[PDB]
Amino acid sequence: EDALKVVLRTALVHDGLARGLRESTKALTRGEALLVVLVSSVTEANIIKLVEGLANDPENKVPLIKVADAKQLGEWAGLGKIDREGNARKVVGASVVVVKNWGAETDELSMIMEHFSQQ
Amino acid sequence: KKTKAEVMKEVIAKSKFYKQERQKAQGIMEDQIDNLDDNFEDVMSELMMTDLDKEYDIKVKELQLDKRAAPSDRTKTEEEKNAEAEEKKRELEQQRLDRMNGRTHDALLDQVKKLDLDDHPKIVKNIIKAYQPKLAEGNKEKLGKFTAVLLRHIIFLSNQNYLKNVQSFKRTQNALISILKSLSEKYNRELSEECRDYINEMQARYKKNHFDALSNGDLVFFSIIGIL
Amino acid sequence: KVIKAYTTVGSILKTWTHGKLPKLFKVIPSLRNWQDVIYVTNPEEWSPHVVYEATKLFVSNLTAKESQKFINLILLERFRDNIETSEDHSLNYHIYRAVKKSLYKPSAFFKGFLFPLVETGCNVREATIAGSVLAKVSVPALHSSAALSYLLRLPFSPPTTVFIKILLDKKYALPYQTVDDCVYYFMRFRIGEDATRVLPVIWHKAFLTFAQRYKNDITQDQRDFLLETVRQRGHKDIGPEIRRELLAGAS
RNA sequence: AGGAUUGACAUUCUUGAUUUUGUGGGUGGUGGUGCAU
Repeated sequence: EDALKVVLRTALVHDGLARGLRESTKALTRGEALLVVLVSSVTEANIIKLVEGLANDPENKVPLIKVADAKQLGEWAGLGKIDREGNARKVVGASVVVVKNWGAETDELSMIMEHFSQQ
Repeated sequence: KKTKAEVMKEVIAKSKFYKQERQKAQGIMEDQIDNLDDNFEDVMSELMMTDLDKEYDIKVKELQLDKRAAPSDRTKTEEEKNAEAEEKKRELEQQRLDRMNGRTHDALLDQVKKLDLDDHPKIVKNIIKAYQPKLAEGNKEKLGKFTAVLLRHIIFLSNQNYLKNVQSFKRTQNALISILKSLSEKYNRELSEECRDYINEMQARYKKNHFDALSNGDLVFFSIIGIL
Repeated sequence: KVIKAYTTVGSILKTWTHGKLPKLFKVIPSLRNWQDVIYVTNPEEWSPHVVYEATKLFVSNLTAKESQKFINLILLERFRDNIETSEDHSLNYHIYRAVKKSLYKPSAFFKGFLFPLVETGCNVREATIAGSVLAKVSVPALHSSAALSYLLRLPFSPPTTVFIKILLDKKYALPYQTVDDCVYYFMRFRIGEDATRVLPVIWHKAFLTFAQRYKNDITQDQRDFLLETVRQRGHKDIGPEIRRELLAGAS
């Protein structure tokens, strides 16, 4: 979970958060989408034809061993006010996070490198 | 000469402003229609296709990571708090003299707290109140409903049997009327309808029976409305 | 080469009164040469109504890069030029409401206009004007906690301090980074600048309106060194109120 | 974001938590008048 926290901190450096369906499909048809954390089997196979199609297209695109939980992702992440910092708010926000611009900080990020090394 | 000079100066100057306004509007239509869909000809010629910021984002991340609160809206002195209490006292006194001159649906409260005898009602009803008003984002009819059924609950409890624990019933109903008055100091417009309905039905009760339709819960109904 | 009605745009928008907006200038967020052609407008010519609509559309199209594109070269400078023409130091009402509509997006406001206000030529009069127009309208809570952290780390100046004074009379609900911020503000103001700078009634009202009720997550050592703040920097406004807040302080 | 709010090409699209509604409550400083300007 520390890798998720440090990549959340990296996205908190970058802060261009386009966490939506239309911006995600725009990043899918352009060459920008490299780390998207998206839940697969939730709503009658909504997105899993094209995101997995362009995933199995010859690019890496998957630093995912297991998708993080949609109930707690965006509200352990950065979204909103102070927003129940000590009251443990776990309400559904965007629940899909993209990490932009080559997704790599300095030498302490070898764990994400060995994440997208394998399939 | 002064009146005509002022009227002529203001009329000619408003005419100047009218010329500037009408010329600006006509030129606005001309420039808008001349460069709105015609700059898609020059949208074919040329195209154009974090230190302290990251410190600020780090501090905003720490602020989202942990936060706390401050007490209540102000801080007041002893004599100033006494002055506000004295203003409330004199307000209530003169307003009273001007007046004198001129989760609970009638069984759900009992069906909820119907386990123990005397003490569980006070703590459980205070928790019901503090659990409705805390996350009450719209709960007003629920508020009115449990005030209504706590009225009805002290009514059908204060004359069932007090030949059990007299001291325990004494302290639990003193607690119930005191919490009742401290919360119904603010909520009369749900309480008064149920008081009037109890009046309206117990009149028919006394109409039917000569004496044996009067509870002794009517007495504490009189006393708690007289204290409210 | 642009279609060259930007001269006409400046020609009407210098002597605007009321009505409508140019449509190229409206859809100019979605045309890629907007800053390169606003240099061609060369907009030293200006009106209050068009300032209002322009900053509306710029906060609508405001990110970090767009903030450094428009607001950090000419816009705060036009704010500065108009307050240097306002001979009573009386800023105008439409320009006020333009700044309130500028304060909508918190996304790049920091490096946009909050940094270069203290940079060159900052007086306490314009500092209180900027603080009070902050105190009128909405502010981001956690981004303002971040702002309080970096502006207290930023060096000592009475404009920075009156920004902190007004944003502290904003009457927040204090978080932990902020209470650590105020205690290392006290480690800042020690003996230090106590021989190099003098802090009168203004800073006295700063910690007085702080210690009104800003006391809630304070350790007993922090109660000790606020009592030591009072003991060293005794003004007349220390006795009953700061003793009363020490008596009514908590963990 | 499995959709709040901002730019509308009039109904259909280029934003992204500043939200949102309740539950509360502070008044609102673009001020003058006596001081060493």
